[PDB]
Amino acid sequence: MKRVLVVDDEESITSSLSAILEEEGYHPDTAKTLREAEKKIKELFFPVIVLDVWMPDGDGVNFIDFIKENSPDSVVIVITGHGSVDTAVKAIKKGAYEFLEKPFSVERFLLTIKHAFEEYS
Repeated sequence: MKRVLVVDDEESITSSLSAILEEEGYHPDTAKTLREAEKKIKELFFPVIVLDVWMPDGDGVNFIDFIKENSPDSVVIVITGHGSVDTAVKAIKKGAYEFLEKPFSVERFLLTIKHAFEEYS
């Protein structure tokens, strides 16, 4: 009964994520943008949402609301390895679960995930 959502503008799955979720035994769904995610989030009650910020063209801060708009009980970790610390604060202080300080492996994201589902058993 574990399912998480991954949003990123590069490759199908997020590097280091697949192997991870595969070790934990979750049901992760990866998107390709904010439009692709919104759709997947406009129907699928994704418990945990993880947005990336590779090199898209649809912003992200403004999206943090959409997630809480139709998913106030879900989670929003939002992790990436390309941007700036000023991006974290520009999302975590809007309804997220704090920027995961451990990109290119999302190993720490793994530990947080558990707690992320705590809000939805």
